[PDB]
Amino acid sequence: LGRLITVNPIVTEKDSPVNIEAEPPFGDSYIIIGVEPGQLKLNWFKKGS
Amino acid sequence: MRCIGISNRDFVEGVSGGSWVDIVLEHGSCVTTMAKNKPTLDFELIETEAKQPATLRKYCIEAKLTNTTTDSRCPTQGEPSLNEEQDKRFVCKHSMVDRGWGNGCGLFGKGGIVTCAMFTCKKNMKGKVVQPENLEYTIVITPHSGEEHAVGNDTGKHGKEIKITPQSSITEAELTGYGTVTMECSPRTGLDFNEMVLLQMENKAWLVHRQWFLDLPLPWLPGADTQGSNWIQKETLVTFKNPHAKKQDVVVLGSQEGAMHTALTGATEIQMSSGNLLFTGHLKCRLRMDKLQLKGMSYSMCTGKFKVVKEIAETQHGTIVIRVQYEGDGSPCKIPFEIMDLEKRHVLGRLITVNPIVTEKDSPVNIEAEPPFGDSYIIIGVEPGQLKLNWFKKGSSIGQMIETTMRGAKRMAILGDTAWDFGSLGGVFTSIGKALHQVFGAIYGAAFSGVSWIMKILIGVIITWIGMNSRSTSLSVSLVLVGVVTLYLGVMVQA
Amino acid sequence: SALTQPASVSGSPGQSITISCTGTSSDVGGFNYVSWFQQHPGKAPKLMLYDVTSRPSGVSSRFSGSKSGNTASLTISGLQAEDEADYYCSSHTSRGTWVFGGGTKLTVL
Amino acid sequence: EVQLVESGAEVKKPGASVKVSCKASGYTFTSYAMHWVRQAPGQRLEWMGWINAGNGNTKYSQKFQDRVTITRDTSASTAYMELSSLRSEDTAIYYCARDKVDDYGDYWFPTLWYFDYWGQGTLVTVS
Amino acid sequence: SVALVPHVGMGLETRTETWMSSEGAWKHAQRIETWILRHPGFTIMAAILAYTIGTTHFQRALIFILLTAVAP
Ligand SMILES: *[C@@H]1O[C@H](CO)[C@@H](O[C@@H]2O[C@H](CO)[C@@H](O)[C@H](O)[C@H]2NC(C)=O)[C@H](O)[C@H]1NC(C)=O
Repeated sequence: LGRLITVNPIVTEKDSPVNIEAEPPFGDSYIIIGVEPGQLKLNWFKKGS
Repeated sequence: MRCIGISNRDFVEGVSGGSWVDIVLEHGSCVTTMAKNKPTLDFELIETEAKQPATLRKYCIEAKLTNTTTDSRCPTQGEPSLNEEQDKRFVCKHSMVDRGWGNGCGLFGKGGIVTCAMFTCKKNMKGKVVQPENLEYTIVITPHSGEEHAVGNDTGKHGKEIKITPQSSITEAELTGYGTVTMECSPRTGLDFNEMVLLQMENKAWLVHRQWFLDLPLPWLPGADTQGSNWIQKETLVTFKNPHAKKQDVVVLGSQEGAMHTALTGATEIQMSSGNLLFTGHLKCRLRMDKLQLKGMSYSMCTGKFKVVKEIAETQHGTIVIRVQYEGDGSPCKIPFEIMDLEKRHVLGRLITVNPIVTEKDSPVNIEAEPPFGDSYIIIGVEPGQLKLNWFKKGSSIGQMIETTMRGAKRMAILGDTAWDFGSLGGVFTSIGKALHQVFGAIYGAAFSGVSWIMKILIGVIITWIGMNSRSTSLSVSLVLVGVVTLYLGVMVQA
Repeated sequence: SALTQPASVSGSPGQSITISCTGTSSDVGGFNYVSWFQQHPGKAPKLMLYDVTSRPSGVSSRFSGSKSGNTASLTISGLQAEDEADYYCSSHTSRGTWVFGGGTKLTVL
Repeated sequence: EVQLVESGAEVKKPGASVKVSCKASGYTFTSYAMHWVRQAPGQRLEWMGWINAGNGNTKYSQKFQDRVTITRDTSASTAYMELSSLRSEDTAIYYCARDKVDDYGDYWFPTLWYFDYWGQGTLVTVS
Repeated sequence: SVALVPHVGMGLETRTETWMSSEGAWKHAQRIETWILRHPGFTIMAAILAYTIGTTHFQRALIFILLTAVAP
């Protein structure tokens, strides 16, 4: 649940950061980035909406 | 195991569904989790640390007025003009004196006068604010099977010391001997910062509402205002004495500190001195117990002759604690702890430190357990050296169901809608109860906020009295959810 | 009203040392504008880090940094021999101006 | 491929006005600002510059706002410093510095990168 | 002054106690009732004025409590 805006964000030239943008829903959602080791999971809460 | 002796206990049980359970833990509450396997742990939130705050508005408390001067001008030919009215240091006030030939002007009318005095400062307060990132919660996880002298102490480490941020992760806590407990804590929805101002007077500190802090009449200054000369509403700390229609003068209004400690009746005190520590609030958890060992398999059962060195002591709602000390050989061993009725036929009452073991024979072990209502016979060891101790838990009834009901409504009074945790997703009851409680919560709040201890009881008696006189069976509409609930909330506030 | 990075710093080759600089709530304390400039003595100064932690093309990923309120840092992981130049910090005030730090000349032996 | 060359003044006694020049080459000169910093040998970098555009606005330093002035000409694609009332302690190397103005022509907020491309450095002395 | 609006009806409360609860919880009833016993004539006046207007028998008590509570 949650729409991605920066569609298929890719890494080019690994030693250079990448900024991603998405729309979380009206409750709290969770931001999964990695996969099996170090799955970079984040919390975000959104008001009202 | 840090949890015995604390009057707020909240035993939670059930790892159903997957392998997780929801718990929400406060600062003055240590929570114990039980399961059919998966040994009993104790969770206590010990501190909250906001790392890097930035002040937004600096009020001042006590000031003084120097360089006081005044200037007057004849009737009907305009206001006076003083040279240091141009600085916004000097607080100004125009008024009308009586002037005439004795004053040396003429025309016999009411003149104009102005008065200025330079407004310095002596005592400030700083309103520091944080954003809900860059702040951590320190939480301690002490397992059971107590070694020698570790029951309710906080001094000395006995459990893991994991820190949890909103920047954080799964947060594996690797308990030695036991498994590895992971906590999916959600600190952003915990205490709701960005509406909180970390107020900081001379040597104390509080946690005040933001809109309350901005609506506060004292001469203030922006938090980024270096060289703090331009105090803005200086007229709330000066007064202008024009008793008769003659010479007026400025006097400072005095230190507003004692009227500020009365302003803060409701601000939970925090500690802002060598760290911006908080000791209030909470956070909910997702407590995953998929990887926990009991530490006690492949330890053979004991060979009797135990010895008690601290007797049965019922600590706070029937959770007795014994400290036996073992005499014998084969020193890595489980102990035979059972709780029977009179003749040893039925087992009554669970054990709470599940699977207690002995390590290093000349060191006692603490055993906590839960007896039933009535006679119980605590049993340690085997038959050559049997210890059959008596205990009578003071026989209550469903009175513990009515005090569990009062504890549950109390927790719904402190925690608004987070109080539908301690449950592992009942689904059609837990989520629908939490959802309708958030609907009825936001119609309670922002339609009943600002009033206090007395006015909630007054409005509750008004709503209860209107409900007891209406028709079309709106009696039970205006009693069971808005009348008696606002009397109960009317008496449980001001915690 | 200049920033407060120290006099000098030393490091053996292969170490990972840090260079700190403090300031005020208008310099560093609110804004994400802090940059670093390596300046070899017979050379124009070359920038090493963008806004807080970013980095120009051509600059190696050895250079990194962070901010802790009023204080910004620069950590050089894996010191080589060619880091023998002073590092000047930079900022942008709320007032509109530009300030630079004192300068930390870094020796490699 | 972006080159910003300068010109050097030899020796200026205290009292005389001195001006330096930078020839910004490799980009559109009217859509990039032009800052000026200085460095005495063995001391800091302090910021002398102002905020050019196609407009030609200024923002001088608080230390010597009443000391420096400007001129520029985009037909020559060069920006000119003007430092009058030279003094005894004013022996310093004057560096050139660019950053990009807004797409609306004005220079309200700077870019996140300030000085990606630089100048040479102009040495003045006293006698 | 700032001794008014004493930061009470905000929410924001947890199980640990506030700055001064158990003192500033019974200050207003003690204050208005030492005011009543040291200024009784306004309570007689609010009894006649409250009994006059407000027809039904609960409006007398509500208007009387509110009129003796607004005046400190
Ligand atoms: C809480 O734990 C600490 C840490 O073990 C206990 O302090 C120990 O007390 C014994 C008493 O014989 C000393 O020999 C140790 O040196 C102490 N250890 C320390 C200070 O690290 C403390 O007694 C425990 N508290 C309670 C109430 O049992």
